[PDB]
Amino acid sequence: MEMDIRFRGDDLEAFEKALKEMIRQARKFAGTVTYTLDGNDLEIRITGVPEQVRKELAKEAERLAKEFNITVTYTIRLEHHHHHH
Repeated sequence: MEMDIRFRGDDLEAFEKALKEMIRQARKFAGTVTYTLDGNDLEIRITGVPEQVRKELAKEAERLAKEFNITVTYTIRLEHHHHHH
């Protein structure tokens, strides 16, 4: 299960601190943190996260967007499979 956390803000420091806090905790988990900064939007794709930690990371993303008053949009990449029955 992957997670795309897109931070969108006004000043660069908002991206810097928010991203660095994500990396800060993410190092404790076996998940690869990737990100792309396109114009004014930082798309952070964390590859390999468990649903229990998904809550903690997603909620701190909210927390970051609150203290920085910036925009945050996170797409949860669900593990899927075209079932038979």
